[PDB]
Amino acid sequence: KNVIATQLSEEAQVKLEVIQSLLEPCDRTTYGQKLREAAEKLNVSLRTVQRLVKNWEQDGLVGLTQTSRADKGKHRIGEFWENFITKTYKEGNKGSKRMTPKQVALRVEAKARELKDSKPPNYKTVLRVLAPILEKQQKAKSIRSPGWRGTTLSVKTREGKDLSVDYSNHVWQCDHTRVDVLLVDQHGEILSRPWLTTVIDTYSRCIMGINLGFDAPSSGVVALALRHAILPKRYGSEYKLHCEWGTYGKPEHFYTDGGKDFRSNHLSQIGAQLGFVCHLRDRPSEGGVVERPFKTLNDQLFSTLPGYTGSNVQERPEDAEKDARLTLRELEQLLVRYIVDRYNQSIDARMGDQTRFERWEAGLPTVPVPIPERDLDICLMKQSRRTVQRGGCLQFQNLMYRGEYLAGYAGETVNLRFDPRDITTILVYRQENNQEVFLTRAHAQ
Amino acid sequence: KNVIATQLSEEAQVKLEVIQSLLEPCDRTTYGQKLREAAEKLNVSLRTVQRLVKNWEQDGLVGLTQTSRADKGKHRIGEFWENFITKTYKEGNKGSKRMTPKQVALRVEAKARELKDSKPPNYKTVLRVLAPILEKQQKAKSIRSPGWRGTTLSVKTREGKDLSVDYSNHVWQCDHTRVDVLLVDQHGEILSRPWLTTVIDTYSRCIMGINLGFDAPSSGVVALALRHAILPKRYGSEYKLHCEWGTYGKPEHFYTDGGKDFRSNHLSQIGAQLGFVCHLRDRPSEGGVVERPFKTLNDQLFSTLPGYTGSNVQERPEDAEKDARLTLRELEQLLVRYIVDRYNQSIDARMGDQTRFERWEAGLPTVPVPIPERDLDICLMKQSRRTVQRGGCLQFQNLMYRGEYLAGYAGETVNLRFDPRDITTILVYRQENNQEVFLTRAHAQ
Amino acid sequence: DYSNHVWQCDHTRVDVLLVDQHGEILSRPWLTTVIDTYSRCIMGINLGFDAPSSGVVALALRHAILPKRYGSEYKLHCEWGTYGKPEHFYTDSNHLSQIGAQLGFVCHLRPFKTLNDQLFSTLPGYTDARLTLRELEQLLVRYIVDRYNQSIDARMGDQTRFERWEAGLPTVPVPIPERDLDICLMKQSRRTVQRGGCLQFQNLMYRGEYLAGYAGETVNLRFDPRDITTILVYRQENNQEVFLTRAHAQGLETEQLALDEAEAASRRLRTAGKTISNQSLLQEVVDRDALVATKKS
Amino acid sequence: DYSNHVWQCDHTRVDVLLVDQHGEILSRPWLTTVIDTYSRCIMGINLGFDAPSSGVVALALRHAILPKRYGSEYKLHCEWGTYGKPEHFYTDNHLSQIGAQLGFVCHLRERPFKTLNDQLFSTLPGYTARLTLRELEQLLVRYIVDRYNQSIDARMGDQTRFERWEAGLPTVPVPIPERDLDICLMKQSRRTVQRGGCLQFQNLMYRGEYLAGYAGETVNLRFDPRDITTILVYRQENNQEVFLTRAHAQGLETEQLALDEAEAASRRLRTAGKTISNQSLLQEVVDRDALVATKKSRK
DNA sequence: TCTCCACAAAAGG
DNA sequence: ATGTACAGTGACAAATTATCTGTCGTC
DNA sequence: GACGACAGATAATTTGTCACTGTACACTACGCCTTTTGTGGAGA
DNA sequence: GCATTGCTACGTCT
DNA sequence: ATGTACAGTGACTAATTATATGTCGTTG
DNA sequence: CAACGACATATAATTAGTCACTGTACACGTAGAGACGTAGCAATGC
Repeated sequence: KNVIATQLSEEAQVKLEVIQSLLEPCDRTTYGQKLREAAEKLNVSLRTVQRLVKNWEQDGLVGLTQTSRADKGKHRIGEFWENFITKTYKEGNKGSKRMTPKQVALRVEAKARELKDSKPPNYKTVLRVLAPILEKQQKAKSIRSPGWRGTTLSVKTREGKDLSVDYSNHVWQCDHTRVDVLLVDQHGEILSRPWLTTVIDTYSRCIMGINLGFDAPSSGVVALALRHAILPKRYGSEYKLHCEWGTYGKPEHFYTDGGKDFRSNHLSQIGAQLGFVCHLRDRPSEGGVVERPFKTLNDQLFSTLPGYTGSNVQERPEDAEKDARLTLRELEQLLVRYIVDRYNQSIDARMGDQTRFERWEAGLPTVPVPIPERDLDICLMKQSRRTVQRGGCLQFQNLMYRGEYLAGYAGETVNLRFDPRDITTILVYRQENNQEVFLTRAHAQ
Repeated sequence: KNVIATQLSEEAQVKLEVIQSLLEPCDRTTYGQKLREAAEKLNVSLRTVQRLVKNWEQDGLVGLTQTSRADKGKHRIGEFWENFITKTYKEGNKGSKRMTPKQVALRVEAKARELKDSKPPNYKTVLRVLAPILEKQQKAKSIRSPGWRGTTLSVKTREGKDLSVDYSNHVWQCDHTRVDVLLVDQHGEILSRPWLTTVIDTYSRCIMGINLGFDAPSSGVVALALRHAILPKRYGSEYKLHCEWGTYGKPEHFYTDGGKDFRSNHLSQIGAQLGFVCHLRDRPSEGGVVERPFKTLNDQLFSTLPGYTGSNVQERPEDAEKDARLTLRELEQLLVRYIVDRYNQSIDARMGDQTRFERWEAGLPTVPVPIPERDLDICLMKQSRRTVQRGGCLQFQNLMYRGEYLAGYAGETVNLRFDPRDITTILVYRQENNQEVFLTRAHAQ
Repeated sequence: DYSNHVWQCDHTRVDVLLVDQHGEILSRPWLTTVIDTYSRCIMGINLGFDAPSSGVVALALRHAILPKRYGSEYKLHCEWGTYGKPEHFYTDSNHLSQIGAQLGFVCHLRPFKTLNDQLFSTLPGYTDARLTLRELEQLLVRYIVDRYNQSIDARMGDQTRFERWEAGLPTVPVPIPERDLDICLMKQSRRTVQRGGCLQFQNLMYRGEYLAGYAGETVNLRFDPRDITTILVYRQENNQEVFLTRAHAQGLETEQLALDEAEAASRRLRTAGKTISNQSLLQEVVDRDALVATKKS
Repeated sequence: DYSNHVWQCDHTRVDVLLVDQHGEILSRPWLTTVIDTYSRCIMGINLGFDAPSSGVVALALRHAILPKRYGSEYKLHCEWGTYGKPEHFYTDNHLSQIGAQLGFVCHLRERPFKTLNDQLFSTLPGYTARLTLRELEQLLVRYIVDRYNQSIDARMGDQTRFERWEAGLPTVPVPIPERDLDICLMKQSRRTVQRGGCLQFQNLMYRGEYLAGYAGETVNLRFDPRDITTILVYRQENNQEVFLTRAHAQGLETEQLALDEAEAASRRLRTAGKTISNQSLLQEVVDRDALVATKKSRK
């Protein structure tokens, strides 16, 4: 409901200079005398300066600068041609079809010879007409999200509810990425780019734990990352750590995308055994807390390394293959040292006064009791349902073995939890009430 | 050798006016009056005007404006820190590694801590020191090539010799691309993106022939494109052609890259038979007559098609798989009409006054007589060398054979040529006095 | 003459040493005042750390022209009922001339001791720095509305200075709407608009009604440093800036917020960031460089 | 007073209609002539289609100041002995710049165009369309040197204009080296130097020494429209341009080329391009639009 | 006619 | 001496409205 | 010294021209991997 | 044995 | 109300030199 | 009554730091597909 004049246009600046003599209160005679005297200041008539003072009275400082012509931003090619150009660009750019202004001009010429119009809009005119559309598309593609501020935080879910994050282990985020560093075996030969599965607290933004390996994102890989993030951290002298990764504990929630490794039955049993509920995210940007740090690892650690592939194939160096020198072990030592000594000790962006580890430790509702390795290993074990034949001898994945207290239930279907790295020994359970109890183990014989 | 002052400021303009008022010849008594008048109008001392006229006469209008200080572009941090920053940036960006100026500032801070220096250069200073290097690198990667001008033209070969292009059908360039348009089969289902093998005359830049198909680039696909280019082009009413593809004949030189289909012994056969001398290109930029048409095809025809995948992963629309609706036959129709009606009828940009086809036809030394299409097919046949036994028992490609004249000729290695599309019937040749002759179409059993 | 005829604006440096709410010792403030010359009554004040410039004079004039409303925290007894626009204005580039032309009065480009005696001398830190900008401003406003404006001048003394001002007005002045005074406010340029109609100012998020459609665009901010809870958003058209809306701060723990307080919060956050040691950072960097140099071949 | 004194510059619309090499008509040229005061000698000339402005008077002044070397194609049996710098340059924002740079005084305040028209221009076929600018300027140089400088003006003594000018020299003026007059030449502001140190100017490729190291940079161009076979490269600093090198045109069918001839060649090529039909392309694009319109999605 | 145990297909990243 | 060209652009002349700017007239 | 009619007069836009230049063409993602969910052969 | 004819894999190029 | 957050930048200030600039004294 | 060097005071032009703001990558992702010549080997008829 107001207009303020800026960039006063030195012509309009001296126009303001003259308009400040007419402002002083005066009688008719000297007002007219200075009107005429100021007419020669800018070499105009007296009706012109009359109109000047009238416009300055009506519009203020914006009446001193000449207004833009009402035809600015419009086109004289006609409404029909303008609509034709805009609609042709809109339809030719529908879907995967990409249509440049030159193609629009060609179609304009085609329609003109169809309609026998001897003056089709020029290609330059087409570019000028379509410039606002391209500009607004560029503005739309460069939209910045404000992000969360302060300590209050919630994560949207596919179920539609908002998962509040309020404690230091309330919600854990886990996601996968392919590291932009080509690694090398013990001899000097390229193996592959490893997979980075990271576990990060949502409330503290501290890295709960990581999984770096050559295996693709699977239920077992997520289980390894969860095991690292849950168990207390112990690193030897090879990692020249100055600080400690004093991080451990169970989560109460698990926030991941819709990957098959995260929607697996194995993850459901893992959550039901460790007392956390797995949740979905509607959009990848909802898991930004776990998803931004990858970039931080690229911009601070991976870009500095002899083998490096960039963000995509457009920026991938041609030197990446022959510059590859780092093993998985060396890369993982560098990564762990970066996380412990830089990333976790770095300041949480929203807070500005706390490190990520300080926020994590301070925000713990209670000091969690460390979970023994055996219980957690049993918890993250792949399981199914199987029965036992006569005389025991339960067979599992084209292998057979028998233990004790097994033949007596021949004909009862029981749970079967195992580690898919040492299949020789498995755990046979039994649902013996509405409760399920550890029957025995099936060991290879 | 010469220095000219331009873009002088408004203050420089008033100084120029005062120097013009001071330039009219006069006498000491009246010269001094305007000297101190200049001093007064410049609100400076007379000796300042003395220095002004001195530097104006000793330098020109360059001395009229104040010269930039010698520290412009210099850095006050010190030569040591200058060299350290530059060396750190250069070393860290050597190879696939990429060190940003922020990491250079971090290393500067670390070194200052090691040197017990409490005044290291700031990160902004590191950015300022490294800005010239970055601008020079960008300018290096953004250098334009003048290209050839006029009618004369030569192509550099990997052998190091320059091959002259003098007339039509003298040098033919053939190359493969992966079309950026997804295709569907009958009833609607995507298959792949077709391969496009283009053969184009170098003297005229007119497309001699094309081969569009899902089969990968191979000696067979190059042979198909060569047959299309050599033979006269006849197209049915389904191709709604307005003009005629009247390009045909056999070249004397074949300028291709180092692709395996082009260095194959099959292509050497084609050259020996039809009369080619196949040549290689040291760099892809040396085959620009055959690469730029790919860009033109993508820009003018392929980008407007429904199922379109831009030549990138970064520029690929998300609708390409769902927008994919065209077939190989319809794509071939559109491509052939684009070449016949639009491309060959377009201006050769090097000359600017004649079409590519008109240049090709006018550049023909003698009007050629076309092959009757049976000798040409025999020419583009895969060759081998087999041994005939037991009065004729050829076993080529694990198939039985027996000719009619092959009984007596059963103790000599016979030249064998065939077309992989049909192994049922083959051709057998002798080798007598550095010659050959056809024996019989050895049929299969 | 008469009331609201000629106004004079003068600057001084308050001898009181001020500190922020967190205790960090700041500089001494600059006090700017506008005086109704015919009545010698205080018109408007601008108490801040900015050196006397065109913007400070504009802010003081904006305070003087507009009607005055103060909260209960000022503990005011009388009400500051002085307003209206002057016919003249006296002060120490071309900004003031533009403001005067826009608001319809002539601006000419050329009482501190009575405040420094009975107010500034009494206050702590005069010439132990314990007063903040808000506290000093509260004390000054209470003193001005309760003592100086309610005082009786040495000459023709028969009524309060506020009463002399009120009786000397030929006609009650029609109030100028607040928006028309936006020319006098502090200005920030090239401020991007984010999704949902938000922009960042002084490390705070400002949600604005009728701003979602300008996300991705650039707007200009006008604000009052005394209260930056609500800022004003403008669109630049290369010759003029047009009002859009008033953007409101979010996440504030207090209903009042000034520019000095936000700057102090940002300063506290920056200092707390700087106390985070980075020896581990540099050590990791140098050993990573050593490790990559080891693999070099 | 003496010979090298007030120089007068006047503008005339030459009434000889001209055509390019290929026959396309061109507007009547302009003439800008510098003339001495002590003598009635033509000091220097500039004939071109460009209207009066700072650049044309600057070019004419540069011609007047410099020594004149003319090829044998001019058939000049008398040499032009003009050189030197005047005390004043009465002519008519920019001219004062060269005035201060060289030393003379420029002023924005008996034109000899009438005798030029009545003795030479009326003879020309296109007098007010078979003469190019080069032939017109050859004939003009012929008239100025052999028939004008050698016109003994009896009203000004028994000596001719050239020898009156020569006798009026207090001393032989040392000629200004041509580089110090690049301010008087025409300018092209931004020009990208390409690989190998080449420039693309007036649809021609220009190559010069010391330019390979400036590939990717931007340089200024100073050129004389009479002869664009050589152009001057200048590199732009904060407030000045420094001479860099001379760039020579490549692929020239003739040893001499003017700006008018390059423009004519570009015009001929553009006309040849525009004369090529476009109906087939428009039919093709319309039919491709129709074909993609009929085809169905995967619904 | 159930239990192991392969395949293939769809659907996410 | 020389990669290849086409979309896109900068600088500018040409065409076209549209406000502007002087005169009369009535205030 | 206020306004409106009313008619040229600038001049501020759009429109079209054309010489110059940036940059993609250089084989390249739909494939890999995983995990659940049928469906069907060997056996009990 | 000893010479053909098939394979498979590996380097290399696009 | 709210995705994340770090590298680079813009606008400003403070420190740091490099000349600009008003006398004094010699020079014709 | 104006040129030419010191000179020492004074701007002021240049750089070095500050610090709030903003753009933009993080979102599984090119080493693989395919072809062709050049070795090794094996089936195999004499």
